[PDB]
Amino acid sequence: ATFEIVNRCSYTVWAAASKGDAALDAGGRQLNSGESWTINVEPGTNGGKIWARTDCYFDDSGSGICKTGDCGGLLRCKRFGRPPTTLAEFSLNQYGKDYIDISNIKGFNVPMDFSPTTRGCRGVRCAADIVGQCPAKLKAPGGGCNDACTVFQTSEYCCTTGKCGPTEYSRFFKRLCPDAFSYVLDKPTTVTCPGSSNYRVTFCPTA
Repeated sequence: ATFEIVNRCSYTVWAAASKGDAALDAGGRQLNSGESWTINVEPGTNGGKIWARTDCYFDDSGSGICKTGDCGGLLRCKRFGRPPTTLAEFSLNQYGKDYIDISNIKGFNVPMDFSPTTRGCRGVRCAADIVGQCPAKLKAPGGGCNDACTVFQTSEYCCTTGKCGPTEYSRFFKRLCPDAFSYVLDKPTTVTCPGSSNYRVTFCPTA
């Protein structure tokens, strides 16, 4: 399956793609403002994620650091990135269907639209200004807006015991972006698409 990753932001981002234990495609690449990078993700990929990273520096071997989303200092991500990171999430060819969603469970750094480019389902979007409206105690000095599990490390925010409810913090994400997961046990906003669909992830989809 192809995912075209498009940076509509006015700033550079470094796209990253991983299923947690491996890169997807090259795993990572710089996208200047306006650039598009098309990756191929193997069918049957379960638990895939794509995200943006900001204010990165990499040396000639592709080692360095990003202020949001850093995946162990690599340009070419093989693991998930350091919060805060708005997440495009997908599981492909799961008993004949694709599942896609956006999640704010690991915080928010960059607005995002995640849409199929092929027929038979709708896209999801979290493009509100969550960084600018971020509650004081969630603001990441590094840039972006942390989820409350990252900041406070409690069973309630992290949903460790599997029994959590919504919180003042999760309700901020859900209000800014009703169509993204705001906490682990949020009512799902996962979209079911045809097996083997193709996709576009757009950073900063709106003005």
